[PDB]
Amino acid sequence: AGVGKTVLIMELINNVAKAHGGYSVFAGVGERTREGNDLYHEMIESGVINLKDATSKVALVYGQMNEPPGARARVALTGLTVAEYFRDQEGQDVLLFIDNIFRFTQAGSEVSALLGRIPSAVGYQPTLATDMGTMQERITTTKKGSITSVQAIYVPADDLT
Amino acid sequence: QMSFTFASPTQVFFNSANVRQVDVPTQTGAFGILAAHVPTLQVLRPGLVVVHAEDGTTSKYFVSSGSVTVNADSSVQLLAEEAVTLDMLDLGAAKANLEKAQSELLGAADEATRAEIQIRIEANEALVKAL
Amino acid sequence: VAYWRQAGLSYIRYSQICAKAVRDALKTEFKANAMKTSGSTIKIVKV
Amino acid sequence: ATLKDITRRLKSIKNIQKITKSMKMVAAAKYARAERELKPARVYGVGSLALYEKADIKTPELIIGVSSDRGLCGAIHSSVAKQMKSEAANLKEVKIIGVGDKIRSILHRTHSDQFLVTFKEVGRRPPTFGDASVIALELLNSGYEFDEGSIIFNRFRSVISYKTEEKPIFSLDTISSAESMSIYDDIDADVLRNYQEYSLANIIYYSLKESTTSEQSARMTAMDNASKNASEMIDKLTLTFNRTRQAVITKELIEIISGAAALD
Amino acid sequence: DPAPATTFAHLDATTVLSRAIAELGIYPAVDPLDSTSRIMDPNIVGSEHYDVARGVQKILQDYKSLQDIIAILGMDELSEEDKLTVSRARKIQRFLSQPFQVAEVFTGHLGKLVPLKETIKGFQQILAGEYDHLPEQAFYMVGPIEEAVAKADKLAE
Amino acid sequence: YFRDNGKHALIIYDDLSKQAVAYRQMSLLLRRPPGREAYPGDVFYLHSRLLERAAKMNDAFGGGSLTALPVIETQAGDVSAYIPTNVISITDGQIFLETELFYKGIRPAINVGLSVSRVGSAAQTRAM
Repeated sequence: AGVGKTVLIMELINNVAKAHGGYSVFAGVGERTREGNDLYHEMIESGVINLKDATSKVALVYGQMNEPPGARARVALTGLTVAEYFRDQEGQDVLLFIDNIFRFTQAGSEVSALLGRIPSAVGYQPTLATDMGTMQERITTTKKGSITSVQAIYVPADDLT
Repeated sequence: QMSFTFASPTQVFFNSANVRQVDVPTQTGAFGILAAHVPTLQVLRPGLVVVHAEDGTTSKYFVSSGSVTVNADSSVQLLAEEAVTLDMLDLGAAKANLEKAQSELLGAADEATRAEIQIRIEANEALVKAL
Repeated sequence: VAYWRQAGLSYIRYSQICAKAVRDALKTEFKANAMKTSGSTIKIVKV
Repeated sequence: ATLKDITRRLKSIKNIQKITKSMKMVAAAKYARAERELKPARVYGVGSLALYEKADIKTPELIIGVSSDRGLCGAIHSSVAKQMKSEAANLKEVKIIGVGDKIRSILHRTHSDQFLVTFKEVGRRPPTFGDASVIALELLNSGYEFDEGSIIFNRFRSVISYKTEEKPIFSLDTISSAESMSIYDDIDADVLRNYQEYSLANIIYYSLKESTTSEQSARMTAMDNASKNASEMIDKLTLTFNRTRQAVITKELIEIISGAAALD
Repeated sequence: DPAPATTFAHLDATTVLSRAIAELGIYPAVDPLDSTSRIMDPNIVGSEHYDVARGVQKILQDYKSLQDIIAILGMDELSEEDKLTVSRARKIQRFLSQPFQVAEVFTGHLGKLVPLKETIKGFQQILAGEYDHLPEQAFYMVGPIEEAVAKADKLAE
Repeated sequence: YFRDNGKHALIIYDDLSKQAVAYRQMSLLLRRPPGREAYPGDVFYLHSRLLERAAKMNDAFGGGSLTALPVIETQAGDVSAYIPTNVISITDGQIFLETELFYKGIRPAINVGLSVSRVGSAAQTRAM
C-alpha cells in the first residue's frame, strides 16, 4: 500500500500502453476521494494524465464509496463499457484498472440484502459468481483486441475462504 | 619419515606430518625423536619444540606440558597442553614475570607453593629459553 | 614427584599451572582467549 | 468447539513456534560453534587416546557420566542414563562422577551414594580444558582411581548424530606395566601417569566437549522437531478454524436471517 | 449434528466409523471408543470380556490421551510403559484391523473372523505382553490373535 | 463548516461503534433488512459518505480541513467483524491500542503493527 503501487502501475501504463498503443481506464472502485486525488495528481504529475494533452491516456471513472451502492456496483459495468469502446472501436488492447474490485463486490452483496434477496453466507450475494462471470466474460481477448485487466484485488478479510 | 602430530587443544598444527624429526621439550628434557627413534611415551616439559620437518624446516615452538607420544607407528604426537610457536610468546612479559615469579618464590612457603613458584619461575625460564 | 609432582602435585596441577603460566606469558591479545579457553564453569558438587 | 479454543490453541502453538525456534537457532549457534571449536579438540582428544589405543589397560578394580547440566530438549541424558546404569551392572567399584548435572539428575539410582563427585554447569557458557583439568585433577585424588568403568559422554558424530559413548577407564600404572608399555618405551608410573593423567584430561575435556556439542545439536534438534510439528499443526487447525469461523458466519447469518429473516 | 444426536436415543449399538482411523488406510474404519453397545456387562458380556474390554477401553482411551500429547510433545520422554502401550495400542488397533474377506478386491487378502474368546484372550495376550517385544507390524489386518503371532513370525523375518 | 471556513477541525467520533449498534437496532426495528453481520449494509456507505466529508482541502475551501478521529472500540480484537473491517477499509489507518501493554503499565500500550497511518508520513516534521 502506498509503495508506489499505483506508480508501478503508471509505469506499466507507461511501458505498455505507450509501447503497444493500449489505452487505460481506471475504475476507482471504493476509492477514497483522497486516493483518487492521490492518483489524480499522480497522474497529473506523471503526465500520464495530461489535461492539455491526449497523453492523458487514461479515462478515470470513479465509483467511490461515498456514492450509493448502485453506482459503485455499476461502475464495474460502466468501466467495461468504455474499454469495450476502446477495444473494439479503438481496436484496443485496453488496460483496465479496476481498483479495488472487491469493494464492488461488497456493494453487490450490500444490495443483495437490500434487494430483499438473500445474499448468502458470508454475506455474499448468491449470484456472486454470475455477477462476476458475466462481468468477466465481457473482459477478454477477441478479434477486437483485448481488454486486459489490471485489477486491484484486496485479500478480503485477509482470507479467501 | 615420521608423522608428526602437533596439537594443543587449541590448535592442531601438524597432524602426522612427514617431519623428519621433532626435538622435544619432554620431561626427558629432550630426546630428539628421530624417525628411527624407538617408540616411547613421554610427558612433556616446558621447553621448546623444534620441528625438523623433512622439508628443510625446523619450526620453533614452546610447549608447556602435556604428553608427547611416540608410537611404534610412525606417528608422534605432541599433545601440548599449551602449544605455541615461539612466535606468540611475549618476551617482555617473561622478564617481568620472572622477577615477580622469583619474588613470589622468595615468599613461597608450601612445598607445593614453592614448587609452584619455582614452577612459575621455571616456567619463565622455560619460556625464557625462547624469550 | 619433585615439584610438579612435588611430593604430591598433580601432573595436572602442575601442568595446568604451567600452561597457565604460559597463558600468563605471551601477549594479552591472546590472553583474551586464554581464560576464555580455560574456563572452569565446572561447578562442583559431590552429587 | 470454537475458534476460541482454537485460538487458545493457536496462540500457544505459534508461541511455541517461535519459542522453539528461538531455542533452536540459539542452540544451533551454540552448537555450530561447539562443533566448530571442536576441530583442534577433535584431533586433540583423538590424540588423548594415543596409546590407550595401542593397548588398553584393564582395571579389575571408574564410571563417570558426562552429560550436560540440562536436557529435555532431547532425551540426550536418557541415552547416557541408559548407558550408565547399564554400565553400573557390569561394574569393581561404582563410584561415579557426573559431569553434567543432567548426570546428577539421572543418577540417583544407587547413585547418590555412588557419586564421588559431580560437575556442574559446564554448558551455559561452555566447558574448556581449564574445566577439564579441573575435573581431571581432583578426580584422581580420592581413593577412587581406576575401578574400571567408563567415561560415558555424548560423543558428537555429525550434525545429525552423536553417539553417546562409554569408555574403559583405566589409570592403574600397573597393568600399564604389562604389555606394549614397554615397547613404546620411555615409561614410568610417572610419565605413564603423567600422560594417563594428561589423557584423562584430554579425554575428559574432549568427551565433555563432545557431549555438549551433542546436546547443542540435540536441543536444536529438539527444537527442530517441535517447529516442524508446530508448523503443520498450526496449519491444520487454521483451516478448520476458518471453517468453523465461516461456519459461524454462515450459520449465523442463518440464525439471524432465516433464523430471523421474515422467519425467525 | 442434531440428527445423529437424536439417533443415539434409539440406538442399541453404535457403530461409529472413524474417518480418522479410516484414513490410516484402516479397514476396519471404526472410532472404537465411540463404537459401543450399551450392553457392556460383566454379566452379559461376562466380566471377562467386560473387564478386558474395560482395560482395553481404558488403555486405548489413555492412549488417546497420549496422542495428543505426542502430537504436541513429539513423543520420547514419556513413561515407557506408555511407549509400550502406544505401540501395543497400535497392535491392538492393528489386530482390530482385519483384512476383507469379501473384498480381496479391495484388500488382496481374505478377511477373517475371530471367535470371541480368542478375541478376549487376544487382548489379554497383548495385554500379557506376549507379543510386545516384537515388531508392531503383523497385527495389522488380522483375524485370530494367535495367527497375529503367526503373522508376527513371518514378519520377525 | 470549519473546513469551508478554511479552518481545521478535529472531530472525534466517539463512538461510531455505538452508532452501528444503534443503527442496526434501528434498521431491524424498521423490520426492514439490515445487511451484513445483521448490520445495515450501507452503513458503510453511511459512514463513507460521512467520513469523506472529513478532508484536507485546497485553498478554495480556505484550505480548511476536517480531521476525523473516528473511534471504534473493538470487542476482543474482532475487527474481523465485518463492520470494523468496513471501517478499516475506509480509514487512513487505524490506531491499534493494545491493553496488554496498558496492563503492563506500558502506556502507550499500542499494538504497533496494527497502529497504522497508511502513508501519513507525507506530513512529518523533518525533526521528527
